[PDB]
Amino acid sequence: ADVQKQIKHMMAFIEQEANEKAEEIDAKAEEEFNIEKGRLVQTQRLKIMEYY
Amino acid sequence: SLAEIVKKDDFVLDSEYLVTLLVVVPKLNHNDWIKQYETLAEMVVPRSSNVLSED
Amino acid sequence: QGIQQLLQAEKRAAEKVADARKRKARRLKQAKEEAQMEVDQYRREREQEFQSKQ
Repeated sequence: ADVQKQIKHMMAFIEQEANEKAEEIDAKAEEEFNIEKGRLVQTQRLKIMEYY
Repeated sequence: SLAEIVKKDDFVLDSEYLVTLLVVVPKLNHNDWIKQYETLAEMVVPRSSNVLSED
Repeated sequence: QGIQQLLQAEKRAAEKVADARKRKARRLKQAKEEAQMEVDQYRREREQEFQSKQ
């Protein structure tokens, strides 16, 4: 039973990397997606205030 | 050199998560290595022990 | 066997990388069109400034 025990832990290590390689790129870029959008609202705000 | 013992089925391609290493074990400690090849380190393949060429 | 099945089990994580690009290709654009439809508040500001000008 020791052969299939180590072969079952290999799928656990594939999903353990999936907890980091599918969530860190979706958290760092999405927090940068708000930081790029929040500065984008201030870009057209001074453009709409200068016409006003 | 391994210019004549090469084989495409003897190594694992797409090495992003795997690696194939050419290990040499003596004839007297072959049975001692067969019971220890999977327990040398963590996350070792326990069924990929295949003697390609022997001396 | 084991060698052929481990390449298909890596292929399940290969689509986890394409889904990581799918989560940053739409969210960069679905929020940017929300950052371009925010000018309706600015068109509301130009309409409100045309009231005080009147």
